[PDB]
Amino acid sequence: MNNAGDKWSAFLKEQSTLAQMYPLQEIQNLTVKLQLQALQQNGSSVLSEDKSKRLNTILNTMSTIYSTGKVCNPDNPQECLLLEPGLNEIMANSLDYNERLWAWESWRSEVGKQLRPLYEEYVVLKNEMARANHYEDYGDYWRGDYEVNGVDGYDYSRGQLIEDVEHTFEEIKPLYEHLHAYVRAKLMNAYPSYISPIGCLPAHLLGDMWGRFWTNLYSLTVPFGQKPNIDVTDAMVDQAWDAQRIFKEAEKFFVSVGLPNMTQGFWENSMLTDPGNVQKAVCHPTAWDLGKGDFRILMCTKVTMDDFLTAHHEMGHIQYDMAYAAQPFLLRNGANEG
Amino acid sequence: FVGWSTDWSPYADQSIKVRISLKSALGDKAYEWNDNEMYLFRSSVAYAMRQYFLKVKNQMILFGEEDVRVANLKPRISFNFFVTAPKNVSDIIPRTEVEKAIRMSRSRINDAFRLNDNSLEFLGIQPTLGPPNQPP
Amino acid sequence: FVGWSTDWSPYADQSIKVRISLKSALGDKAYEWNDNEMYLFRSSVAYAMRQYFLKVKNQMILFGEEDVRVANLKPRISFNFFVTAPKNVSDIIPRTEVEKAIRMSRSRINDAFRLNDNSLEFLGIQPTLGPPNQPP
Ligand SMILES: *[C@@H]1O[C@H](CO)[C@@H](O[C@@H]2O[C@H](CO)[C@@H](O[C@@H]3O[C@H](CO[C@H]4O[C@H](CO[C@H]5O[C@H](CO)[C@@H](O)[C@H](O)[C@@H]5O)[C@@H](O)[C@H](O[C@H]5O[C@H](CO)[C@@H](O)[C@H](O)[C@@H]5O)[C@@H]4O)[C@@H](O)[C@H](O[C@H]4O[C@H](CO)[C@@H](O)[C@H](O)[C@@H]4O)[C@@H]3O)[C@H](O)[C@H]2NC(C)=O)[C@H](O)[C@H]1NC(C)=O
Ligand SMILES: *[C@@H]1O[C@H](CO)[C@@H](O[C@@H]2O[C@H](CO)[C@@H](O[C@@H]3O[C@H](CO[C@H]4O[C@H](CO[C@H]5O[C@H](CO)[C@@H](O)[C@H](O)[C@@H]5O)[C@@H](O)[C@H](O[C@H]5O[C@H](CO)[C@@H](O)[C@H](O)[C@@H]5O)[C@@H]4O)[C@@H](O)[C@H](O[C@H]4O[C@H](CO)[C@@H](O)[C@H](O)[C@@H]4O)[C@@H]3O)[C@H](O)[C@H]2NC(C)=O)[C@H](O)[C@H]1NC(C)=O
Ligand SMILES: *[C@@H]1O[C@H](CO)[C@@H](O[C@@H]2O[C@H](CO)[C@@H](O)[C@H](O)[C@H]2NC(C)=O)[C@H](O)[C@H]1NC(C)=O
Ligand SMILES: *[C@@H]1O[C@H](CO)[C@@H](O)[C@H](O)[C@H]1NC(C)=O
Ligand SMILES: *[C@@H]1O[C@H](CO)[C@@H](O)[C@H](O)[C@H]1NC(C)=O
Ligand SMILES: *[C@H]1O[C@H](CO)[C@@H](O)[C@H](O)[C@H]1NC(C)=O
Ligand SMILES: *[C@H]1O[C@H](CO)[C@@H](O)[C@H](O)[C@H]1NC(C)=O
Repeated sequence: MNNAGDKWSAFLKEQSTLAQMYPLQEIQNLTVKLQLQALQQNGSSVLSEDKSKRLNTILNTMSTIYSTGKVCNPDNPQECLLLEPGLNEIMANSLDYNERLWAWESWRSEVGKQLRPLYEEYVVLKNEMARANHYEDYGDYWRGDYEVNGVDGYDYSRGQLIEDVEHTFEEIKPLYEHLHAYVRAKLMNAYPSYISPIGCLPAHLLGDMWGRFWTNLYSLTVPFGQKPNIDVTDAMVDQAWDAQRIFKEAEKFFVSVGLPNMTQGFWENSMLTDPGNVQKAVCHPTAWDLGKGDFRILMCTKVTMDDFLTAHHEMGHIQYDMAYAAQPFLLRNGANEG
Repeated sequence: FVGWSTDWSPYADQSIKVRISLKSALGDKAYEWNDNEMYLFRSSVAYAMRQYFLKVKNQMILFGEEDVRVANLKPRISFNFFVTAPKNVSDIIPRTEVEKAIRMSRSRINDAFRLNDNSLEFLGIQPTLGPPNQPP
Repeated sequence: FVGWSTDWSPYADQSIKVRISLKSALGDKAYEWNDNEMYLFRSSVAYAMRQYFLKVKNQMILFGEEDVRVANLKPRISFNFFVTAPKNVSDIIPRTEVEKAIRMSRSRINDAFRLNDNSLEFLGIQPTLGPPNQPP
């Protein structure tokens, strides 16, 4: 896989160098110009060798620091807790203010402090690269994914995204304020004398390590806990639903709206069930568009309603990939990243 | 109550509020409260903390002018300061110890700015006037 | 002269010698001169340097308690200090500027320690008593 990826990357880089022979100032075909833009972005190749090497080194260092981050008790440095196991359980299950505070502060003092100087250097280098690619800042380079030029009525400027996002969030704010007030009032009863009814929520009491999702807070904020939520896992078990018919049900659901059927080789090449301990494989449900009409799904599917919904999600990804098969390989992707 | 205030924090209980009245204690010939005066005030507070931790708890802690964090500065010269650990921001000295430290060395802080216990109010630390000794 | 003295240095001209007499100006009720007092003194000197560089040369220089280097401390409380650049030890502020800074803010340094111009001698900076205004 490393050899194949290296060969593909080298081919892409040399084709990017070759694509410079056609400037956009003379291309009049929209599709051809878009392919030229896709293959013409220098990216990290515009920096010097020393700068590129430093950027790759700092990126790899930050990734390794985040991956290997561990919180260790000073009394016994041998025993440490990693991020994915335990620490997330501490932040998502514990009801102790001090324990959650310790987990949060330890994670943000053992990883963030080691990342601050690397992040400063990363900011500077990314700014340098973006400016070398005729971009005002690296954030502008990121916003460029939504840029549309030369299409009447459909043009979109990179500076328009910020204003649109702020305008939309201003309309979202009324709902978020009420949700925040309800969550704060409900949390006052679980962490008394810590949640002020007039102030904000402490960062370590949001059910997750960073507060990105409030899902784990649900047990502390359920409106009517006496009424059980809609669960159909036991119903699937009673009807003996294996990890082979739920995909058929999802396919039937897709076809019910007029979307096409599944390909012949999709079921044969798929790994809809876990291969056990004999074969080692990853378990993140992913959709693969290999090309030439080869669409596959990888998923260690169990018998659960969440598994059913995830299968529907992956089948949606597969259908989206199948839809634009006739498009050029450079155009075989969604309209934007979202 | 729907909404939130951007001024409440779980560590806001440990803040001590200082109110300074330069032009009432001195009238004329009164210096202006620029950044150098704030630096001197933070140095005085750190000195008081050092004295308290040396003469009471018998611990040598190297406080500094960066360990006295100050916020909400206003033209009245009334702000909120809290003292943290010497090189560890996450640790805040509890307000009781800071109040004891201020009480111990309040005279020195008063003398550093030529203020007398009425133009330098710590809003929680009240001075003692002194017993009026009686004739025989 | 054969030999050498371990006390002469090419930058020793820029040192300013301070002599402090605590038990003469205060008699009793006089504090002891521990490390906290030295920290406060260095903070006061740095504050004076900041005030001089702000009110005369119109330059904002962030001096600190580590930029006032002190040597030859003795039980008389008489030492030699020199002020360097904020984060560059090789650069020493010339003694003339330090003397001007001390003259500008000598009253504040005197008040910080409850000394009056006779128990805090800078050995090179002499105070002015003031003209004796005459009746009509
Ligand atoms: C900079 O300053 C910051 C300060 O802001 C400082 O951070 C602190 O560092 C110390 C030292 O590491 C931390 O203390 C550790 O806390 C760990 C957290 O786990 C505990 O969290 C709760 C703490 O409550 C304590 O106090 C209450 C009141 O006295 C008491 O009731 C508790 O029992 C406890 O003693 C505690 O509730 C929590 O509870 C667990 O266990 C209960 C059953 O008892 C269970 O019901 C819970 O579900 C939960 O599982 C848990 O005990 C803690 O792990 C750690 O203890 C280990 O080490 C000590 C020795 O150090 C052993 O004695 C112990 O057995 C463990 O092996 C230790 O107590 C403190 O939490 C930090 N605070 C913050 C805010 O971060 C930084 O270190 C400073 N940095 C530098 C460089 O100086
Ligand atoms: C931390 O603080 C320290 C301070 O302690 C600071 O260090 C100083 O940094 C500055 C800036 O780099 C240094 O200044 C440089 O000095 C270089 C040394 O070469 C010169 O050395 C002699 C300097 O004498 C100067 O002043 C006298 C009196 O006014 C004057 O007569 C001289 O002409 C000169 O201006 C000088 O004698 C010497 O002479 C050479 O030329 C003569 C002919 O004129 C010849 O006969 C000699 O044989 C000899 O070849 C020479 O001139 C100097 O190179 C350098 O000048 C270059 O840059 C400046 C611009 O900056 C140009 O104008 C110039 O043309 C050169 O390109 C500059 O003058 C100073 O010496 C440091 N001092 C010490 C003690 O280290 C640190 O930088 C601080 N650090 C931080 C991070 O802030
Ligand atoms: C831009 O170029 C594309 C690619 O040539 C044009 O799309 C068609 O692509 C097929 C397959 O490559 C060709 O056989 C056709 O001749 C192309 N043209 C048509 C009209 O089908 C596309 O039309 C071009 N855009 C414009 C505006 O001419
Ligand atoms: C990419 O880099 C080349 C030189 O390395 C430069 O000429 C070109 O303008 C840059 N940008 C694009 C889009 O090719
Ligand atoms: C579509 O696929 C399902 C199973 O994948 C199959 O039962 C059905 O017959 C297919 N559709 C047609 C029209 O054959
Ligand atoms: C007031 O009383 C305190 C002790 O309660 C004492 O330390 C302080 O000096 C008194 N103030 C005077 C005597 O002026
Ligand atoms: C002594 O004279 C200087 C100016 O030469 C003056 O600044 C200082 O205040 C005088 N001392 C007094 C008036 O006590």
